[PDB]
Amino acid sequence: GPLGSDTKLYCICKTPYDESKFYIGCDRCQNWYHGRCVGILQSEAELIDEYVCPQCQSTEDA
Repeated sequence: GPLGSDTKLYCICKTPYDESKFYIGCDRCQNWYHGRCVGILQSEAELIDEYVCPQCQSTEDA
C-alpha cells in the first residue's frame, strides 16, 4: 500500500491544461500538451485523430 503521489500538469512543457490552449492526447500516454508544448502543428490539433504523445513513444517500444 504505497503512500502514493499527487498528480502533475499535462503539457510536458511544465504547464497545466488550458482550455485556451488546445491539446493532443497521448494515444497511449493518456496525456494532453499544448500543440507547441511538444513542438507540433496547430492544425495537428484539428486534422488529428491518431496523434500520440512524445512521452508515450518512450513507452511504446524500446
